Amino acid sequence: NATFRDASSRRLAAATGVALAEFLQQFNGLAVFTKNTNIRTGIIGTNPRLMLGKIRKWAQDNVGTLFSEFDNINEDIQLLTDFEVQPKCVGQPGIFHLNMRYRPPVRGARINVNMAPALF
Amino acid sequence: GTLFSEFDNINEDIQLLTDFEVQPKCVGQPGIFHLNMRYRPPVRGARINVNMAPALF
Amino acid sequence: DALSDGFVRLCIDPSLNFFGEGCKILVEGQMTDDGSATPDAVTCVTSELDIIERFGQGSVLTESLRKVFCTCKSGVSVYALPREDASVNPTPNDYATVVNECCFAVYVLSSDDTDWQENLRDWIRSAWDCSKPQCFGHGYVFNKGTLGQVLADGDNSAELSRLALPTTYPVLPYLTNAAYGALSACSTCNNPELNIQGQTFGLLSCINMPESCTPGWTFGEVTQLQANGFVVSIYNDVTNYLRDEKNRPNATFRDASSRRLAAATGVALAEFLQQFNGLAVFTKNTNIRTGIIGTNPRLMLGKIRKWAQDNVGTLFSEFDNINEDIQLLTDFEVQPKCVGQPGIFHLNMRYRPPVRGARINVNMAPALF
Amino acid sequence: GYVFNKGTLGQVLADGDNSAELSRLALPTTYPVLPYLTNAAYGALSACSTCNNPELNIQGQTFGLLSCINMPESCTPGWTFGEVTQLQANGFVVSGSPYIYNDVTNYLRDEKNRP
Amino acid sequence: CNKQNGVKNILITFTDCDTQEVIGPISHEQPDDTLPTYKNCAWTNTALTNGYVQRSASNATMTLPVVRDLRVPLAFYQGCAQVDVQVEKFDGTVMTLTEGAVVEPEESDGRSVTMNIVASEIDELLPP
Amino acid sequence: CNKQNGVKNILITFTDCDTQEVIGPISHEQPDDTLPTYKNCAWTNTALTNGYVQRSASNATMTLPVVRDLRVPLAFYQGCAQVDVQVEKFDGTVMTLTEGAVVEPEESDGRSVTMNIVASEIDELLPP
Amino acid sequence: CNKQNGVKNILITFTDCDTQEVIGPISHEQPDDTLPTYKNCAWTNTALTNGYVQRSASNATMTLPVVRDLRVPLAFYQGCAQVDVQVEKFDGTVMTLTEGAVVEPEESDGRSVTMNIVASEIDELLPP
Amino acid sequence: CNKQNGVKNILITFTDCDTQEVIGPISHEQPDDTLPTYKNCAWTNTALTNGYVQRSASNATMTLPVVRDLRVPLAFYQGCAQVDVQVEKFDGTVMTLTEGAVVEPEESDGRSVTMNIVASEIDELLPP
Amino acid sequence: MYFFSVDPRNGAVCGSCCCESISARPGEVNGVMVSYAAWSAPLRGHGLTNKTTFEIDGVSVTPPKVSNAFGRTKVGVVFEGTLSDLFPNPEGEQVEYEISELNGPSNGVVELGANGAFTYTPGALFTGVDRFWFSINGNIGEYVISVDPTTSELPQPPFTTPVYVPAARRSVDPRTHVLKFVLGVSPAAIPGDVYRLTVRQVAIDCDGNEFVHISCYDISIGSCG
Amino acid sequence: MYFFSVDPRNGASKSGDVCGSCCCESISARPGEVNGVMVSYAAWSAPLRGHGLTNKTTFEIDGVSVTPPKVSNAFGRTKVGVVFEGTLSDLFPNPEGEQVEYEISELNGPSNGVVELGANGAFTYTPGALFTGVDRFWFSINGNIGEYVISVDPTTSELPQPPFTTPVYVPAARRSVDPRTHVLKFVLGVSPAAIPGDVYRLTVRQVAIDCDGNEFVHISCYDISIGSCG
Repeated sequence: NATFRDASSRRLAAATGVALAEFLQQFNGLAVFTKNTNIRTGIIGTNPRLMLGKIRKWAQDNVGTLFSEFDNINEDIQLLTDFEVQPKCVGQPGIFHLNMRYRPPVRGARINVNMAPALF
Repeated sequence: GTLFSEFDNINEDIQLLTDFEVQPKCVGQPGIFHLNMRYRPPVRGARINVNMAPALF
Repeated sequence: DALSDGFVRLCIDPSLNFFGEGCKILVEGQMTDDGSATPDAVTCVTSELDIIERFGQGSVLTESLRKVFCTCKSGVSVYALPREDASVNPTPNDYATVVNECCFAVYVLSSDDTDWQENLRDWIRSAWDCSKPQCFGHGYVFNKGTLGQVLADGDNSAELSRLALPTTYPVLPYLTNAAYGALSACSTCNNPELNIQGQTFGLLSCINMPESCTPGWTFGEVTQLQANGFVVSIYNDVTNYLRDEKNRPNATFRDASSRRLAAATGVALAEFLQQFNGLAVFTKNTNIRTGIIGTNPRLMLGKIRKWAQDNVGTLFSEFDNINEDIQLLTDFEVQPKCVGQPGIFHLNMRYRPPVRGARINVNMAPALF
Repeated sequence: GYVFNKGTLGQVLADGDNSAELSRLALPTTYPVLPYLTNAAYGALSACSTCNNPELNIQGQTFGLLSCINMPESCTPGWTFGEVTQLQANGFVVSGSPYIYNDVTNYLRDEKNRP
Repeated sequence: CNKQNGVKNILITFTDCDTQEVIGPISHEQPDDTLPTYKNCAWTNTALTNGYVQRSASNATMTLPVVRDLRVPLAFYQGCAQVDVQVEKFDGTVMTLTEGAVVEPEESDGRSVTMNIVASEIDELLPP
Repeated sequence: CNKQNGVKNILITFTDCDTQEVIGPISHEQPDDTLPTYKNCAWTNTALTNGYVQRSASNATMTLPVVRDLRVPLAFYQGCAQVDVQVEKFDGTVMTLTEGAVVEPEESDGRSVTMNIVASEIDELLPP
Repeated sequence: CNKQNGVKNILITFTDCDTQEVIGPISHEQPDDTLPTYKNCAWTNTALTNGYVQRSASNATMTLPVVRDLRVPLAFYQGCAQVDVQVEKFDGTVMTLTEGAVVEPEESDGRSVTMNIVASEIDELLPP
Repeated sequence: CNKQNGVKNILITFTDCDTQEVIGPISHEQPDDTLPTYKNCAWTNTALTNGYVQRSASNATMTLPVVRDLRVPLAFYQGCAQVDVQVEKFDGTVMTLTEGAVVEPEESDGRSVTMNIVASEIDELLPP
Repeated sequence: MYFFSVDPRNGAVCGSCCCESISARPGEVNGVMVSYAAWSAPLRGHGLTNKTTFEIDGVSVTPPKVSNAFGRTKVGVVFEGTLSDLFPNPEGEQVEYEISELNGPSNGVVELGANGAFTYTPGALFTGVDRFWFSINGNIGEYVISVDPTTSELPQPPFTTPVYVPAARRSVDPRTHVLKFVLGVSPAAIPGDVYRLTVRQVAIDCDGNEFVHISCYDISIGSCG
Repeated sequence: MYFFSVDPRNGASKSGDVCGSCCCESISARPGEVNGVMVSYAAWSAPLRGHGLTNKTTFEIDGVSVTPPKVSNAFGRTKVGVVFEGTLSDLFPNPEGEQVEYEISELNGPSNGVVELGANGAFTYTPGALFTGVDRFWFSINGNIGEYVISVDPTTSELPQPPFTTPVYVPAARRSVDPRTHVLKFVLGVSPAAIPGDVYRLTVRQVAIDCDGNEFVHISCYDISIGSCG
């Protein structure tokens, strides 16, 4: 489980954590309609899918800088709303549960030459 | 949408409870048409608690 | 650090888990008392950390679940029934008490004793009975011995996939068995249509058998095993059926794919019919009023047919004579009316596994010019 | 209405009823500012902002940063995470310059059905 | 024989594609003597030259007039909800249409609507 | 049951779109036996192929014949005045409409007009 | 519900490339029955001889007709501000485009604009 | 039925030529009444003078409209994935094509795309 | 009044195993009717008989905290008793007692003293059994007193079980195949508990033979209705 | 009540022979129940224009899955009026005496007497005064159910022997045949000692009669499935 072996891995982990935070600061008290998902003309808001979209977009964008080339992205990103992961009648309106992988990028090592001075 | 959230059952919250029947023709005073409406402010954003799971290939 | 506010709440944990487990394979095998755990008690084991001092170091169960814990990386909910020890083979086991309604899809029994295998068979077939509570389980067992013995040491059970092995097989038998089951589960527990054969979809990862020239069952023996039953390796992931009530040819219940898809149709129709609860079903005037939610037996049959005409191709195949394959008879209809009671109905369908590909005989004949 | 309440958890936690008409800014016993100033600032900013548009949640750093407080930068807060999390269930207006967040009122319960 | 033509039962199930609510199956009553009209073959044909024909893909349509039930909103008949309809004639024939959609709504006065339903396929039972 | 079809009350409010002066709400009387028609769903459908359908946006319409009130100019019925209409049937139903706009004016004779109101949405109150 | 080809939500976020001000995300409404059209592949192809093809670099395009919101200036639609657009269909698909730029603006009347947006890449979500 | 012209089966196999992953063969459905068009001879001719002709090398061409399958991304239709296609008509003919490349991608709306496949050679199977 | 229908035994709510469901509130005494019409009508005979048998089993009991106590006083004479040696009050807790007026005595009056003392004055000219229900710090128990007609004594009755079916209040209607019986719930039943009632009803044919039938119902002691 | 329609033995088949048949009709039973079964030979005996059925039916009980019982049964004897004492500990051959809880379920208690269970595998059976016959009661040692019969003579010598009722049985004489409608009625009693999950097979051989007194034999089978809660 060398996932946290490289120091650089942990450092960039913290970095991408705070970056993901500053990205998901725009989704503040900005309204979210989770029962009709039909935003009326003029209103300013979103809904679970319209936010999952933006999250995946940000993920794709940052690939190469912090993340590596993602695996099947439809698995990594998930934006389960509050009353979908909680005891039925408990979930407070307006909470989400986003959860994501990283797969940090790859770098260079392990050069195993097999030189052969063989003759002519 | 802007002033409040979607009514779950609009034919229950709204109620125009009047009293006109009581008012007899032997007097003119109108105007008791009280109205009682429910309220659920538009839902907003709150804790979006995230759970990242680093890994490798 | 831009996280003080309280809006985002992040937990950077490497060993997270999101999957919806499902896929509830059970492993059964004798143990050594080193394992600090109550025997005869189903234990939904976690990954390795809670090991040999949970089931018994060294004993068959250790290696079995190690292979199982191996193979599939993610997708299953492993369950263990650590039976205890005592021409010895302490197998006695009529234990529908310890293992009960909590239902398991895949079963693997690491014991060549016919009795234990037959008991597991009986339990599965009981689960697979017309009894309204259903879960549709399937087992996997191994069987070594010579050709004569392997043939003799068998049955009609189609709820297992008894694995054949020659008396030369290097690897300890039960090992492979476990792996087999493991792979199947973790592979098919979402898509039932898949069939575990060939090389790409079915090669056992954790085996590493020593290569040789003399394989094992020669071609003739291979045909014997295949036709008769057993799943000689992998290839031919059928379930030994070979027969039926009276007439032998019953191609339908041959492939394991057929069985998994049949279980899928069963659970789908079960979870579908429940929209006919309440409802109110008129059966004398056959004339629902105006403004009352209700249905008529004919209407119900129509609904059922419509349903069975959408899943076709994906679950069923073609439904040759739809007018006869799907029949719904009310209690009063069949029974001459003395012992009739509104509420009871009889539905009977005709399962036909979607035809799959098979051998393609080639007859290339060269010539010149 | 906007008002403050200062002291130690116990008191501040027990110096507030289900009164929904007031926002009770909670202040630690070591709060190194004059309560009056901060309370006035909070109320004033809320008022000035919500004249044309009421929906705006005055919270977080960006909009809710009490401008004229110039608190002396330090390295230890008053209410720690625990006692905060505590009186966030209990409605209060905890302030961390210092910015405001969880701009709620001291409203927790209708006639008896608390939630 | 050919028992007298006519409808006997009309079951309709409404499903709103916004709130995911379900209503029904509610029965309805014919408003007049006109009968619901059907078309099962999901392939139209077009006349080419010399006996040939161009067979392309199409829908299964349905025309159904019913008196509005005073509990279901009128909008649910003008194409604001997915309908699941079932008819049964007197001679035993029963026709089922699932997850259909009201296409090209017409003006209605509030007591008798005429739905033009379109769906992928309609099933017939052919009484024994 | 289903008490007799027919209209009981018709209320109309005129607002001139130039001087913003409001008149009403005034009542009116049906000129004949016919009834107003309706369409509530703001999304018409179009028959695609193989059962599918294209759901586009559209307008809720309403066609209503009334007798001209001899104190309101005829121009206010011909589409020179924003109208708000309300209809109430015998069975208890009521249909309200706000910020309507008389579209496609039809030549009238001065005592009986047929207004084709178009509005964003018509609201019901299905009887108790 | 399934089988309904149409748009449900259109979000647009304007950012002025002069004052760095942000406006949105504001919802919009379709002006007619035409749908926004898309092209995701950022590589155009050209037909060479004998089955080959010259794969060159290109952009991700988008064509979007919307009703101008009477609060955002018209200039923001005619290619004077960076736009961030996000659409959702009825079948669950949602397409996101960030930091787009309106190319080749067309004449408008003030109530219905047709934006030809060009961007680096568009992502799809492929409903489950 | 030995006469009816039209398409009966359409199979498509996608292979994205970066990750080298294959999807299919997946079936498809025609979006309208129109039929795919073909051109098999990879040698176009150009009219010289006096009865002669210049015979140059070119591509086997194919034009095919289909409904996008909601499990394959739209990019795979816009030309970011090599395609292998097969069409089978009612009269028994089949046209297969391997290692195709979508050239000149056309703007689509997300449910009905028109692919211009170009390949080295198309094969027939003239009905017996 | 609960109303259940029996399965007519054709292999034609399984819940967990088979047994039906019955909600119940502590203190109530309700009535249940079960219609064997579906099972006994095809067997054309003489209907049911008055040979039902009931059995109560608890699958969730929550063993009681407080305990009960007996009493054998005489007629007309006052009785004194304590209420402190009942609750074992394991962890230091106020021993605040209470006598609910809903479940007080039946032919007397108690006088709750300051510290778990009570004075029971039986009704003049009365000899028999009496009960009352106390609540020691939320947990409810019963105290039974036997007032004796001054001759020698009076026997000991059994402390009532949380869920019970009265001794003789059952009936059968052979003209409609309906069994009526009563469900009594003690006020000491702890909410959340679940008991199981099993019934074995016998029908009879025109010759005097028997037809057995067995069923269950799961009684869920729930609070607040 | 179960009602079955017999096969006609003529040309085509019936009841799901679509893909063959389990070959036996099914009968769900619960330990302790005594139900009634009717079989209608109208499909087979009506074309045989004659005198219908006769009272010459014969049955056979065979177990295909038994799961032999844990606790054995026992037999007792006593004179009239004199109280009987007995033990309940030597009937449970066990690998451990862990917490053996001798229990007498009231639903299947005695019939003409009363039983007082002791503390440890003892019991006192007081037969009813002025009574002589056979009396049984079903005990449950650690969940495992068995029966104890204490048949009482009138102190003459003894009753010979009760037959130790089987898990599933058909009473000796409670069957009948109606030659007017071609229906055979018989009762099916299953003891409370049947184990859930067992499977027995009951085969019925019924003979009709022509107009002159000859015979037409017919044979059928039924699989009895003992399931608790049913």
